[PDB]
Amino acid sequence: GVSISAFDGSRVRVVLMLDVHDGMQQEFLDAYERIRDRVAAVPGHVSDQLCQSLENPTQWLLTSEWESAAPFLAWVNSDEHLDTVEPLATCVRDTHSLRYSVLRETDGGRPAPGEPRSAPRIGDNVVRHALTFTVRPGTEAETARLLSEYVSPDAHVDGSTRLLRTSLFMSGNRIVRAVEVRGDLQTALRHVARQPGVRAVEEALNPYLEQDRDLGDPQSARRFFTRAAMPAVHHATYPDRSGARRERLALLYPVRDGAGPDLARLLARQDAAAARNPDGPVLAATVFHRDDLVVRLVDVDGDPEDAPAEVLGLHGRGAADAERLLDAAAVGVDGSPAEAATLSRLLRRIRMTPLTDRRSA
Amino acid sequence: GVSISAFDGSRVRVVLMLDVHDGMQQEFLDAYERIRDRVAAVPGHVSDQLCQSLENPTQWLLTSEWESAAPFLAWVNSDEHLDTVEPLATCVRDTHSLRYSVLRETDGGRPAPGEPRSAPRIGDNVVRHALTFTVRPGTEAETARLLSEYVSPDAHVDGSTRLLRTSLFMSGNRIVRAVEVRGDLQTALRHVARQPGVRAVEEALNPYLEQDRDLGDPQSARRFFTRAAMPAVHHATYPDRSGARRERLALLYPVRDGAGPDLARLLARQDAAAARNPDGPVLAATVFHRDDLVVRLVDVDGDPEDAPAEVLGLHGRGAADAERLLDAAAVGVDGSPAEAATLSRLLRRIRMTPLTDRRSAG
Repeated sequence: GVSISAFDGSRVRVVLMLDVHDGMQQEFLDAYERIRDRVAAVPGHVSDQLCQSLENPTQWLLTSEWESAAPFLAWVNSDEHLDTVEPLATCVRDTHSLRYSVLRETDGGRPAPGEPRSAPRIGDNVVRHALTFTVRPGTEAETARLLSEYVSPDAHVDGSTRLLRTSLFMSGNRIVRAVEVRGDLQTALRHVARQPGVRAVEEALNPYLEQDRDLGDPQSARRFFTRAAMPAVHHATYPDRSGARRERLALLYPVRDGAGPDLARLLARQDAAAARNPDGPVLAATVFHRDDLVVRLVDVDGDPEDAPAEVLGLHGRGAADAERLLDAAAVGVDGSPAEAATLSRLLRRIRMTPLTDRRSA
Repeated sequence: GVSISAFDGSRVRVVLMLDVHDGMQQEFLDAYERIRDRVAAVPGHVSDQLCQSLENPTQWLLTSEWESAAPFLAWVNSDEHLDTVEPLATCVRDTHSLRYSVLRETDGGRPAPGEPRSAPRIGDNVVRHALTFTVRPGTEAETARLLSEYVSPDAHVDGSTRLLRTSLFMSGNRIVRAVEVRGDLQTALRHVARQPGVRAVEEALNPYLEQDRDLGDPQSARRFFTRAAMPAVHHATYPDRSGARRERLALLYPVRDGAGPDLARLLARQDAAAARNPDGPVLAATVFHRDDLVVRLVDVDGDPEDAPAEVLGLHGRGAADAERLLDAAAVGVDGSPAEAATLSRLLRRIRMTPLTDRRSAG
């Protein structure tokens, strides 16, 4: 079962809902008219439509079409996007961007020629997201304690939204946070960030962050989160097992420069190949990706080290296909990639240090 | 100062967020493949896109382009909309529809050739919506008491949505309920409906409703509100007037059976043209229109009966442009239009009986 895939090749429809400040509708349109060109020239943009609500003049929609998820995902979290859309900050109060894959189309009163005949991804109401950031050389142990010992927020956001799990990891000065949320991601994260237990930990970390932010200014906050976002590009669920040990691991891949998007595509293909013909202790696998940052979050039955290739997603030809995309000798792993002892040592070095795994209903 | 206008003739982009039941995605796609034609064969329907979320398999998008607002409103509010989408409640847990008028388009890497050069509507993050329904002849006075003395609900829904004003009115056996909401109308109405105070009054209404409602069935209720819906097709804000008296009135226009769409577009042009060369005691006017039911909700500085033409939106030639459109005979209004004595007596006859006007802390 693959429930999330950003590699199916489907065309992408993005719904960006904007909330304009009371009375600044003329300034918003003026500011869009100045930045439209830059947005349209983004590699992968096909079409756009700026619309105002017939029910509320503060409600605006920017719907866009992209060739595939990859061009959009590369620009949405880009610093070029942030600089392109910064003169809307005077006139825009909030934004909500939903992203979808096109399955069916009707044009000319008739299904469109080229309409996909793809099948729906089956699944439950869960959204997965990852955050990654760096802390100052010399602050690693302090940051690890802070995040391992925070007061968990109330998972209850609403009838619609609930936090289901938050898993934190560390490798060197890099922290990765992954969450499972029922319902809307933005609503959940905003409820979580307003809780005293979490806002305290955030105020204690700011002094350690390699990039400095002011949770005070929504603009320094949005830029950190745009720069920290690690979208889930693949989720595959596997048949359950009857083992007495269960373990969640985070695997940070030593990627060569420019190879991150390609490692993520290899890892996604491998994970979907395992789902079609299951073999191994993996119970679920999520690929999180931002540039040359590739993380695989794996739930495993039994000892992960009894089955390195299947946990690493480098079963069969993957290990060979990954040698070209990975710098294993930068983390000290020499040896032919398919060999059993090489994959066992790669699992040990790329496994992130678990900090806290908090499960909520 | 016109904040809502459904008659600017712009085309409509509709986003319909669907939340599918967990695991029922294949059945949902198959349910849609067996209803897609009907949607295409709607007049005014131009294009459509069915999309599944990259972040959640149970989140889906139906986005469509419509010729203008009129054909869309005619359809979403219709009974055959509800019947066309009937066999999907088995795989759909919830929907949320948002309607926008398109203002700028980019096709190619180019600003679209036929893109609107229209300027934006200016306003203050308020949604306005009305509902109309009728009670069985003999239940009018019993209904008025209930609707006037019910217990108001928490105007607070969440930190982004709040109920601002609820105003109820009766005329004959017709009730009109208008609301002003900050933020999201669907969330606001669902919060209010779930409140104890208003469920109690709603249960004690159903023995009087000419129309059958079983809010016990989520469908029978959706039916009722779809049928009762009276959308705000126009809203204008006028400069504030010093004034020690401020009054809110609902004008229920007597329309010639044939058509009242044109009466709404007339009261709308006149409201928008008074919104530009404001000269009278009106501070704001919202036009509500379902079919031949036309209601103007007016905020007046001072005595409404001292400037009845401007309160009726029949200043200048409107009253004569409306003569053909109105049945002032059936209400007891004989006279020359464009004339005070008749306009004054029309205001007195079409003005609905105010039952309650609950202004919220917001």
